[PDB]
Amino acid sequence: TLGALEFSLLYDQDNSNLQCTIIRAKGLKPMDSNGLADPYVKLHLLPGASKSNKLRTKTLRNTRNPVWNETLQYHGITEEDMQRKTLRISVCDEDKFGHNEFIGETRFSLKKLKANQRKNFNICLERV
Ligand SMILES: [Ca+2]
Repeated sequence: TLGALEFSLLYDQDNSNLQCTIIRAKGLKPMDSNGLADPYVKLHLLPGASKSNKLRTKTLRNTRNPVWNETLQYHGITEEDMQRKTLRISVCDEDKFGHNEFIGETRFSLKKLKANQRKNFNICLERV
């Protein structure tokens, strides 16, 4: 009951590129009473040396059912990287100031993704 996240992934093998489209979320749980319903999505490629492995979509305002419809790309991703790394995706609420509140997450093991074949997801969020 934290909500669910819908997104599509595509490994463009020939351009060493992992295209992650974050589509929408449904019934995102409100947590903090002082907090805002201004959600965004945070992509983190693990294990990794930070910064360049960390991507973020825009931020929607006053919504529990956000629709980002935004493609975030990781360049320089090789087959060895698809074998090694895992993609952590987490949904955060941003507050009156600039502080973020963690709602939920999910992890996609990149091993499971086949090359050039798109793969659409719709999975419930978690706290791990
Ligand atoms: Ca808060």
